[PDB]
Amino acid sequence: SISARNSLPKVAYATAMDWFIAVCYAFVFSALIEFATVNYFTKRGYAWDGKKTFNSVSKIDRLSRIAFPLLFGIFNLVYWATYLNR
Amino acid sequence: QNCTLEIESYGYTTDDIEFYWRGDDNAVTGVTKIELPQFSIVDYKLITKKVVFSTGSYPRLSLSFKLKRNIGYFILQTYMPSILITILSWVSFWINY
Ligand SMILES: CCCCCCCC(=O)OC[C@H](COP(=O)(O)O[C@@H]1[C@H](O)[C@H](O)[C@@H](OP(=O)(O)O)[C@H](OP(=O)(O)O)[C@H]1O)OC(=O)CCCCCCC
Ligand SMILES: *[C@@H]1O[C@H](CO)[C@@H](O[C@@H]2O[C@H](CO)[C@@H](O[C@@H]3O[C@H](CO)[C@@H](O)[C@H](O)[C@@H]3O)[C@H](O)[C@H]2NC(C)=O)[C@H](O)[C@H]1NC(C)=O
Repeated sequence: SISARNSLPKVAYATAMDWFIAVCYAFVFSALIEFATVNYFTKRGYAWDGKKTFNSVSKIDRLSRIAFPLLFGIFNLVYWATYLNR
Repeated sequence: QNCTLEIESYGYTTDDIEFYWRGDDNAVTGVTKIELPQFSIVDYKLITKKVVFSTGSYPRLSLSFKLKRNIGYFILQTYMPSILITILSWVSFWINY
């Protein structure tokens, strides 16, 4: 985001690339907040040994394996179709 | 900011030349249609005065602007990444000790 705001004049408004950068910042944070929630809801300090009560695969992990890539895919079909046409 | 242009006569004193704005405030035109990318001209003011140097007293017309800086570029570049990188620092309170 810092390096992309170079070699262009210091305009007051926000360009389309700045909107793409905000959405990507959000998708990289919501992912970080999702891991923070998983670590808040974690339990034991030992993982699976492959062979006691062990930890389970998080439901927030299994939902974000699908919801996060599709919501980025929906954004790309919206953003690139709107500005390439304009 | 307050940026000035200092119009003055070099060799002729006030006994040899006299300066005035022709048209009072309707002497500097086209200021309102100037577009700057990061500034905005709030006001402009025209001053007629005399300055006294060692060799005599010389007439002077002073043209000046009042540039105000736009904020949203600095919000987009400096303030909001620092805010987000500060929000990132308090994620560490939720991770176990
Ligand atoms: C940025 C998104 C933030 C969402 C925050 C959402 C926060 C929220 O609601 O968390 C609750 C729950 C946590 O589930 P998760 O699987 O992570 O945690 C399990 C859950 O707490 C079980 O109840 C536990 O079993 P038990 O009862 O102790 O026996 C189990 O312990 P163990 O059996 O392993 O020992 C835990 O591992 O998540 C959802 O239901 C999915 C929400 C999906 C929401 C949408 C996500 C995209
Ligand atoms: C930007 O800065 C300049 C210089 O600091 C400002 O010019 C100053 O403007 C004031 C207000 O007009 C002047 O005061 C006036 O002086 C006359 C002199 O006869 C007097 O009759 C008035 O009653 C009043 O006191 C001041 O002289 C002038 N400065 C100089 C050095 O001449 C200017 O206002 C600032 N702002 C803008 C938007 O330009």
